[PDB]
Amino acid sequence: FEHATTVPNVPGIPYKALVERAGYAPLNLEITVVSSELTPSTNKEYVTCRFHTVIPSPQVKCCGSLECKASSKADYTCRVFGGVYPFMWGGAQCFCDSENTQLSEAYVEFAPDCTIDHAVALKVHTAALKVGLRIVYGNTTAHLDTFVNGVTPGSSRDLKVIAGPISAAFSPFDHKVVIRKGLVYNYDFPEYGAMKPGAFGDIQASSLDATDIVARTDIRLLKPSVKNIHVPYTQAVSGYEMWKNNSGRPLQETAPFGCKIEVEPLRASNCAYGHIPISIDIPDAAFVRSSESPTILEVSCTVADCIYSADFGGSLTLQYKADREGHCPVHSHSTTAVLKEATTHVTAVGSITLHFSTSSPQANFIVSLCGKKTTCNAECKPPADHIIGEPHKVDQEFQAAVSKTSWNWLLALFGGASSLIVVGLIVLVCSSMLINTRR
Amino acid sequence: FEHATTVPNVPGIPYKALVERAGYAPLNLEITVVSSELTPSTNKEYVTCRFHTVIPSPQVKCCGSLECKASSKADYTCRVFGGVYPFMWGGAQCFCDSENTQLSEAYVEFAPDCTIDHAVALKVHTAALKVGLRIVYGNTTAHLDTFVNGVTPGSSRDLKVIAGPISAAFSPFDHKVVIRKGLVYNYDFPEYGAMKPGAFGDIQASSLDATDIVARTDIRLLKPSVKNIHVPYTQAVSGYEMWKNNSGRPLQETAPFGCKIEVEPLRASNCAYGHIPISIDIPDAAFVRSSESPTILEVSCTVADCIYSADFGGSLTLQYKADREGHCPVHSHSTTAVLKEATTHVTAVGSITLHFSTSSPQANFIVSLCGKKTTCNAECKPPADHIIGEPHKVDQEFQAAVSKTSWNWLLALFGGASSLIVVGLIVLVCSSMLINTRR
Repeated sequence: FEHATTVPNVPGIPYKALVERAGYAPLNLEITVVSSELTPSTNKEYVTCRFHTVIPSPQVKCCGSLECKASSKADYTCRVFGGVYPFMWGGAQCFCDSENTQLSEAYVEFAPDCTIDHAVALKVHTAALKVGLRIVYGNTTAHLDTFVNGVTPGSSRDLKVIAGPISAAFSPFDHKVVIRKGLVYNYDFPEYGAMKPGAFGDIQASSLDATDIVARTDIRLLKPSVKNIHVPYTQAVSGYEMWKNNSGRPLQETAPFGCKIEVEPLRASNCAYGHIPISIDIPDAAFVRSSESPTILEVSCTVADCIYSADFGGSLTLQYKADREGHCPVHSHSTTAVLKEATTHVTAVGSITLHFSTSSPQANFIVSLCGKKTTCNAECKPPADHIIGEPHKVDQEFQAAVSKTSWNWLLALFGGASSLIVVGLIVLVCSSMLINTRR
Repeated sequence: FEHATTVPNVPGIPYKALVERAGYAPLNLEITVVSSELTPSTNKEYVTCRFHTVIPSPQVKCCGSLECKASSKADYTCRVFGGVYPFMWGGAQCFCDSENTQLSEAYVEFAPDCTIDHAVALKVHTAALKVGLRIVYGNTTAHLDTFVNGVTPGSSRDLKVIAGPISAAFSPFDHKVVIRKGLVYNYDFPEYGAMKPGAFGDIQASSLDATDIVARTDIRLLKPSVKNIHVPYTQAVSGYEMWKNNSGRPLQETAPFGCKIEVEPLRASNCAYGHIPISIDIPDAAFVRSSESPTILEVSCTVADCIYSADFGGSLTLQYKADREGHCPVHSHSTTAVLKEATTHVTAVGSITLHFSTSSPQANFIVSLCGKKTTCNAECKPPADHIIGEPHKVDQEFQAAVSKTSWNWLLALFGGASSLIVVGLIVLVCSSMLINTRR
């Protein structure tokens, strides 16, 4: 027996329904989204960190001239200079006071601490959502994990669920993302090779230990001007440090819908948004024919004081008459009302006091006990507290979120004009008929 | 000096240009797209192959009763059967022949030969283009590799080149791709977790050695019937084999724009489409002032036989008066005319022969030597040859391929009607004014 529902994607708030096969007693179905993770398609473009400016030892051709070569090292920089006459510790390091050429060499690698203190740049795309569902049917509770796409199934030994597609698509990650020590940033970074010095991504590599590092740190060497041997140079400030200082807030503190961003893999857990359609094929063993579950001759509903709120602040009483003692299920078929209890014991004749929550100023909702209906009508006052630490269990509508007194007043003041214009048109028609007759 | 051109993205076809500085001699430039590599970004969804349906040894409880426990093997299936009374070689493996419960167990794994024969399912994203350029200016040539984005530069020791973006983006790969032994198929595959028996990716895993193998091959155990111990079962055919039989031709033989699809990493090489805007900052040392190179006094063009073929099927002669011997550059300033040679030794008095290719039936193109221009007008015959194994070096322009005779006849036929209607309007006005005067 396939039952199709639209469970709101809100973790921790159970969604209750009643499945009613024609020749069999109704059964209760509680579906709770215990966990839900949305994980995007991810691919590392590169990593980056604070460059270690490695400067090889200078070489001097004492009475000749060197030529600077080329290499594939990250940001290879090399320059040649004329007479230097270097000193080391004695008071001389080359004769030929003229024609004393010198070579200055420099480049950049990853610093030793970059193995952990590094950023990883990523490009993301459409994200599929995976939902963990606890489903209770009749007297059997099952746990499942499934992909919400409408094709990917899940099964628990007799249970058979197909979930999806998600009603509304949403990913808290922009097309380009950065990850640093678990902190996720929605940053736009330079593309692979589109490296700008002095900014994030001044150096890039596909791995920490990779030797094909590409670096561009804007390094310019200077002519040595001091007697002692040394290689002067200036260089753009580490763009990684600049981005670290101006990193802003991570996406953990900015993702909407209260989705907890976690890493390894990058994902958003408990992202409450929209609704998911779920089709469940309940096993035939659970259902029982109507001749066994005690049908109730009649039911009457009396609603006590109620306040429309998030908590189960409303109450009612059902006076029932039945033919046998059983375990009847109770449901609310209205969209703006939910019940704390889904299965209650029933006697031959008696009363059951039950609790419920709503969101409308007036409760005009149909309760159902073992399939028998009763339209509970009441009038709920606004709540006392302003702020609750519990989420709302029912959405706020328009066709029902207007008080009956206000509805009556609005209808009266809007129908007064309609009656007036009808009377005016009647008077005009009567005047026309009179003038036609008496012409 | 920064000079900007729009080089056609056609590897192997040189593009000739002339940098014409205001106060310096013009200098020749030739740009050749030696190689191009359109490489997308890939993420391994999973790997699939021919599954080996391993059936563990059945276990029989003598005449007790077993129970099927849940496991995590790929498409794990377990069943319990009643009285069996198995036979091996003495024909009695169990006492108390009735109520002789047997357990049947089966699951799937990767076949031993899957380490080579296996299909990797990939999702491809926006693809970046990288081009290798050989640029020769004047006498000096250079090789470089650049990313076509309009931001990433190429640097060759004096040369600063900015390439891109592509005029019209193109990626031969669809959203989803499958790679098998180097063969690429743009075949969409079921997402992770969405196994379908008898179809591609019925068995999935993150790696060949990964233990989290997930499969849905629709395997069902059957009750044993023969006396001898054996577990029967039925199972859908390997969907990997079905896809292999119905794989279709690979993307290597159907990728448009004629490029080689390569793997490790996935990419498309030498794919001709669109144009690349390239800006080259030519070093100022290359140029030489016009007072050094000889400037000719008068140059005239006598066009020899010309054929608008796909090759250099045209010749001409330039007679020149000059002041000194030199190495003058030569260029064609029309978009439907290219020249075999870009420079030539020039004497004081004489003439030089030159070769050229065009595509219009007419030649109306401006040649230029050491800067100064000269129009060449000619009529070219259709090519005698029907087919060549050489690409067209230029593109026929919009309505520039219309011959002089065609132009004359069409203009005469339209101007006849135009002059006729003008004459008719003039006659109508004349008659109207004549009547008004004589009214």
